[PDB]
Amino acid sequence: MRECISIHVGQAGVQIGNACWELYCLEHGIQPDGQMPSDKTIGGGDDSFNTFFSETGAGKHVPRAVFVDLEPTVIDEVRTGTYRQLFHPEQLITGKEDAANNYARGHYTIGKEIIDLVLDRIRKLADQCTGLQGFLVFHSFGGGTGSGFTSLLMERLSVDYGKKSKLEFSIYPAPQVSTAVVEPYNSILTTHTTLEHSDCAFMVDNEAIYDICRRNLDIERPTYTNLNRLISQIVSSITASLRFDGALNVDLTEFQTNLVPYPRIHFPLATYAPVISAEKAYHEQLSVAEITNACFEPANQMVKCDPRHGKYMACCLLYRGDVVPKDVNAAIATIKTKRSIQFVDWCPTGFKVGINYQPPTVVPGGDLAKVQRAVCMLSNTTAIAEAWARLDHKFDLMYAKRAFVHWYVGEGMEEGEFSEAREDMAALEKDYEEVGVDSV
Amino acid sequence: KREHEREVIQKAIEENNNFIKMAKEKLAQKMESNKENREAHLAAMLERLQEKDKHAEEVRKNKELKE
Amino acid sequence: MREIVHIQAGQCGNQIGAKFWEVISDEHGIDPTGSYHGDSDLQLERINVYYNEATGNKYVPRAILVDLEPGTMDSVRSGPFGQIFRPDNFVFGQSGAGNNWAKGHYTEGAELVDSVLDVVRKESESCDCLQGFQLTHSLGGGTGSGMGTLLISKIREEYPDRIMNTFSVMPSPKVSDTVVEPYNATLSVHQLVENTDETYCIDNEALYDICFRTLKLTTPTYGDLNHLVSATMSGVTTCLRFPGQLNADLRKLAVNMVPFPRLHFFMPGFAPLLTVPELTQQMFDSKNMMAACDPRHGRYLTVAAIFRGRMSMKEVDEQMLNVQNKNSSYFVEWIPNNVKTAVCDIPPRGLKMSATFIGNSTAIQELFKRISEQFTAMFRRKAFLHWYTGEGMDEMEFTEAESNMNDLVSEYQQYQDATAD
Ligand SMILES: COc1cc2cc(c1Cl)N(C)C(=O)C[C@H](OC(=O)C(C)C)[C@]1(C)O[C@H]1[C@@H](C)[C@@H]1C[C@@](O)(NC(=O)O1)[C@H](OC)/C=C\C=C(\C)C2
Ligand SMILES: Nc1nc2c(ncn2[C@@H]2O[C@H](COP(=O)(O)OP(=O)(O)OP(=O)(O)O)[C@@H](O)[C@H]2O)c(=O)[nH]1
Ligand SMILES: Nc1nc2c(ncn2[C@@H]2O[C@H](COP(=O)(O)OP(=O)(O)OP(=O)(O)O)[C@@H](O)[C@H]2O)c(=O)[nH]1
Ligand SMILES: [Ca+2]
Ligand SMILES: [Mg+2]
Ligand SMILES: [Mg+2]
Repeated sequence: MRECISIHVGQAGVQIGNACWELYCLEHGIQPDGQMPSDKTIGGGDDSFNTFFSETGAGKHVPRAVFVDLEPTVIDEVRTGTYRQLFHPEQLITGKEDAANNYARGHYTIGKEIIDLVLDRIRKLADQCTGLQGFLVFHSFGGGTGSGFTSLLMERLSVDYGKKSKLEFSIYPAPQVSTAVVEPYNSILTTHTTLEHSDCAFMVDNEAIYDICRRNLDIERPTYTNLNRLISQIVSSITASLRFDGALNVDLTEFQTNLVPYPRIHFPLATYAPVISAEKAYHEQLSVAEITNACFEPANQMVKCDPRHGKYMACCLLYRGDVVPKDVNAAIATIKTKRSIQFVDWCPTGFKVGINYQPPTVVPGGDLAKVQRAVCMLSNTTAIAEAWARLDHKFDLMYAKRAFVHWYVGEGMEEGEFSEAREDMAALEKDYEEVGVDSV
Repeated sequence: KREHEREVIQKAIEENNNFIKMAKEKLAQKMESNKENREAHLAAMLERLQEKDKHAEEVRKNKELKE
Repeated sequence: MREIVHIQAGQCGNQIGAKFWEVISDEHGIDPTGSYHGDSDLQLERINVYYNEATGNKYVPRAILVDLEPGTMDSVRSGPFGQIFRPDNFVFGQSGAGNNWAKGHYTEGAELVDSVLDVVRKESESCDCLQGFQLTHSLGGGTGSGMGTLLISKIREEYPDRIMNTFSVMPSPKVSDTVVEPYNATLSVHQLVENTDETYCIDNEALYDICFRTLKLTTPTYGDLNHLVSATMSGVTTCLRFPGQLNADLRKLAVNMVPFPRLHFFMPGFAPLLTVPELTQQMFDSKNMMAACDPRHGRYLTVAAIFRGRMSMKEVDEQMLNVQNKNSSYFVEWIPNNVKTAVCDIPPRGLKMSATFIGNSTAIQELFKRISEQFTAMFRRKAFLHWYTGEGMDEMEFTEAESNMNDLVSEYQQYQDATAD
């Protein structure tokens, strides 16, 4: 059992969903029509990949996923795309009018019209579960749906499913691909509203991903397609422990124990390696030591920040492919005597390690080289607060003049919600500061 | 110890229910507050437009009392 | 889909309105019969935004043609793409405004406005999801100006949760010898600042100066001025008409362009009148603005820029960054990342590549000050006040409209002077 239900909200959530589920299918040998030849138990099973796929009597493996967007044109492409047979039509939910980069419309005006239908379809997946573990929620910070509707959904999910675990993959805005001037507003509002209702959230800085595509894959002007294929690899690495089995395999929930010292401190920093082109990977093998050392190059992080100027509260290494503990231990011992790695004084310094022997996979016609071994580091660093600081500053610049605020007030919101949300962010920045101070 | 064991699991149930309860109530209040505000904004808009109509009547009226 | 309902009022409105439909019908590859004869599926993916699809694959403009005189109505129907418009959507009076704002707004137009609304309503109710309305008109006349602003108020009563966009043509003595135009403009602006969400300020002063000084066309015809208008209107709707990420609809445009509700008057720009670098330098040049304002006399609140044609998108990103850095003083710092760049790889007709500009600049006040200068002098003179009071208007409605436009100017000045700290 231990089923996980994925919920993809808004354009960013949906399109990243497309990348992830395409990638999962290739990893598990699932065809676009949903058939899986290697799977001999027809109509059901207790295998590890069943945490993410349900099975029909006809042998179809169906994603435990819901796609939601307040406008139809993004999900329509799924309905008519390569993997359209993969999803039951009821898993793909669309309204007629989007939130127009407005949190208020996503949470209230437009969102309230479809929220009940969404919860009903989610309920239908959950009742098929024999032991539901929790939810994985994909969304942008900047969009009106990604911000507004997500926070509404997360609130409602806490009511309907109690303390059942809820994880986030949140797309943090970058100006190179930004769509709205008000994305700082939407970011602060959804972060404030979802904070109590999320157990663990993996932020993905679009600029971090943008830079990696430019620097490591030599993509002059990365598209969402370039970004999402890279993002899906990090997501795959994180969910791999749920979808595969193995002796040295460590469940994501075990890492979670280490990553979250306090409820509000639940934002791990992700760092992935190797990201390399076919051209460069040719006749060049990246060893365990090399990819592990790459995890401490800030250029490889999913979020722009400097952990070297912060303190660690946890360090997890999630390997996949040709990797054995001996090489990991050797690589770690080398790194600790050469990197700027400093822990807070109230936490142990040991690195927690997981290994999935299933090697990395790449999507056809993709920019990433196929490698024998990869690693995703999940660390809890005070430095990730830098991402909050940058967003909060941009928020302050506009809110001081109340720029664009009338678009929110016009949809029923009050200025008190802005100030309340900003105060919570200030407390959160202070929290990350407090945990880094030495004990008395 | 048996009694303490009961009190601990009862506390966990209580706090879990209290969280569900306060979330349900906090949300219902927000959607209600938002419904009132948005309606009040639209209502104020129509009222201003509806006195533009009353003004136009007064103008056409003023033209008939012009002759 | 997300439909826009187009409305054109008065002579100016119908002139530029017709040319607008001629240009985009060509871009979307449909002939004056309404049949499609294109080559790219991208032409039809978002065709329903402006067109109704009829039986036999016939695309009909979602357009409503209005005027208080039946003259122009025959012009359109006889002009090219005249047989594509819906016959029932022609709504004409017989009287004619004669450049009297009061007649268009309170008298003659108020008696034709309902039969216009009936057509608006019929088009609207057949929309899968109406996003809003766009109006083409001048502010110097009587019909397009006075009745156009009446229709806006009336439409906003029945569709208050929709976006109201306008292409307003501003009066200039360099083009029209009519003397009362600054009355009509001020009275209109009094209405537009309250009841529209987005207004494209098409300034005849700017259109004239471009034709005369850059295109070197002494004695410029309305055809010359409208060639600029059509190219502009094509540019600022590209994001609405073709598959895109940025300002793909009227509401998302408004949210990105309007930081304060009253400050919704944009000065558009167009280039050329090439290399990616000087395309960018031109579109930010005062000579290429369709509003007679110097952007370096104020600060940009927000900016939207679309480049069209096949070009290096890396180069466009670099140069848009370049312009913001070299001209950092002319973008307000209390709005981070206020400049947005779009790219459509299908160019306009005739050009291999072009660039359209939409700026919300505090320098727009230069345009309102020009009108106000004429208006205030006319108000003291009291020249031709009887034609307005003759329809039942009061002298205060002139005063109120004046001071409201004065407020708009000072409000644009307020945020121009504002600092981060
Ligand atoms: C002998 O001297 C002159 C004689 C006339 C005009 C002028 C001079 Cl000096 N000047 C200065 C002007 O600037 C022209 C302008 O009119 C124009 O729009 C244009 C048609 C000329 C106007 C009057 O200010 C405009 C509105 C008050 C308008 C006028 C009208 O159109 N109807 C109406 O209700 O209001 C009307 O009847 C149809 C015809 C035209 C008027 C007459 C008075 C000529
Ligand atoms: N990485 C990545 N980011 C995306 C993608 N699509 C959109 N974004 C980002 O998401 C933000 C905009 O939010 P969207 O998800 O597009 O908007 P939305 O969720 O549909 O909400 P609406 O306003 O109602 O459309 C911007 O910062 C974009 O850069 C994507 O496919 N991949
Ligand atoms: N750019 C441009 N301006 C025009 C055009 N036609 C008229 N105008 C301007 O419009 C202003 C007067 O408004 P009109 O549209 O002509 O008059 P109307 O709105 O039809 O109202 P009435 O004529 O009184 O019934 C003048 O300042 C003209 O310069 C045009 O084709 N192009
Ligand atoms: Ca099975
Ligand atoms: Mg969307
Ligand atoms: Mg006329």
